[PDB]
Amino acid sequence: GAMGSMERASLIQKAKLAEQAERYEDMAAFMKGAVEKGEELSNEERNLLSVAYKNVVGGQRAAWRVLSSIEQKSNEEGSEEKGPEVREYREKVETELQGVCDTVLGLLDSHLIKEAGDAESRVFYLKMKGDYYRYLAEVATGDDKKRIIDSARSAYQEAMDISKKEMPPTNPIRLGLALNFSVFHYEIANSPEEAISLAKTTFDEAMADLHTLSEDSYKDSTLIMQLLRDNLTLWT
Amino acid sequence: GAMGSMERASLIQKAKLAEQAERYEDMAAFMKGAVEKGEELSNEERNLLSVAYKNVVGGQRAAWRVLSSIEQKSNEEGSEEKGPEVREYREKVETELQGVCDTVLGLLDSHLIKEAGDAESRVFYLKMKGDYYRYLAEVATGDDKKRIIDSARSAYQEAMDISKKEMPPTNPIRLGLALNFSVFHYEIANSPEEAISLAKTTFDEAMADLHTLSEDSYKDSTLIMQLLRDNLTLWT
Amino acid sequence: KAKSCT
Amino acid sequence: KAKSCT
Ligand SMILES: [Cl-]
Ligand SMILES: [Cl-]
Ligand SMILES: [Mg+2]
Ligand SMILES: [Mg+2]
Ligand SMILES: [Mg+2]
Ligand SMILES: [Mg+2]
Ligand SMILES: [Mg+2]
Ligand SMILES: [Mg+2]
Ligand SMILES: [Mg+2]
Ligand SMILES: [Mg+2]
Repeated sequence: GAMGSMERASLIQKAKLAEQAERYEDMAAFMKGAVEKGEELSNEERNLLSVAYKNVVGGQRAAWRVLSSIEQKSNEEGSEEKGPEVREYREKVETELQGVCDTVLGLLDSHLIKEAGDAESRVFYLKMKGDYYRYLAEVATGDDKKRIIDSARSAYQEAMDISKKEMPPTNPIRLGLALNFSVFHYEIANSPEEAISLAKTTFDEAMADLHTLSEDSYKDSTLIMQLLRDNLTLWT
Repeated sequence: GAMGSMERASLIQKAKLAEQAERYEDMAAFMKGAVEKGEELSNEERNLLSVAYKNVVGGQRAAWRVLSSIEQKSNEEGSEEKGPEVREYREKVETELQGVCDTVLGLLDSHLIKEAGDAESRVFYLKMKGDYYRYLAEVATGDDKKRIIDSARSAYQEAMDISKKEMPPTNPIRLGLALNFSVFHYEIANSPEEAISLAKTTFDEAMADLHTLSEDSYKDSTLIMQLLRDNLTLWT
Repeated sequence: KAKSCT
Repeated sequence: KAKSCT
């Protein structure tokens, strides 16, 4: 690995500089190098890893959607034949996106998840695993699609089981996991009623626990609750 | 070159798809491949080449400025020593930026400029040459800085001489060249009075020629004139 | 597109 | 930063 010669602390430092410069590909490469040092990640380091890859894959997903829409219009009746270029370029972007997802999943499997014993780290990584299988599922069209969807579901479900046992209903990791699992149900699993039920239950249980929080924790939790509310407004 | 096996027309098509997907690195690679086919570029193709590289180098320049500011603050009195990481990462971004500028300048030298005989193509390419030397000058600190600045000046001056002889004062290429040469004077050459004089003269001569234009040409020219006015407001 | 966690 | 050509 090209980061093998750089100190762990220097990789972390540079990941933070890359974030400030909005150089998210660099950020992700620095954080991959830090993970590959083999030590567990702190809370702040886990969130650097997540931010970096979320931004990289977010740009790829947005580009893939643009190209997929153009390709679908090319296959309408009355559309002029333009050759293989749209499909080829959509496939190029798709393959890169799949490569980034495989990279993240590989870091989680070797060996972030197996070393994560505290609920806050284990739930975080299992949520990531569900997310990156979900991004694979967004572009999947073949004979492994059902298994990719089930891999996302299984990771989210394990994270949910731990989070419900070990975290309060207002914990931001628990809330963000429930938010993303509800999106999985709505957008991937063709289960809009499950998505709505999960979002509503998550919101209501967090509401009832806000009274226990400091002002700063209240701000953290209500920000994610608003995303659940935004989705419920979209979906109902 | 990795684009050597792709048809020229397919590279152009994919550059336009990459623009729609905001994949400007891909856009630039497709357009480099198209240039390397060895045929002259049409007006539309020249503007695809320019847009692609402007966006790539624009992101690098913005990141370089963020990192340079952090580095300069690290060298204040009272600033804690944090090691070589800020300088190293600023140098990494700087080297990539210089690489993109060298790539563009190489395309112009081999062989876009020497084959460009019409004023609209020749001025466009000489303006590009001035621009990419200007971006090199923004990061230059060593013994070649004066020569980099003179290379930008010389390219802009040749473009100006052709544009004044061969184009009307409202031509958008002529206007954009004058705009960028004025920025060169202000930001690179420590010549704010020359920058102001060039912007004012360019604006006033375009004003007096607007009466000759169609509604669509008037819109094209006045858009660039507004940038000249914006700078004059900033500078005076 | 539904909002996922920011 | 002055505006250069967009
Ligand atoms: Cl392609
Ligand atoms: Cl570096
Ligand atoms: Mg060490
Ligand atoms: Mg075609
Ligand atoms: Mg452990
Ligand atoms: Mg607990
Ligand atoms: Mg051919
Ligand atoms: Mg250090
Ligand atoms: Mg010619
Ligand atoms: Mg003429």
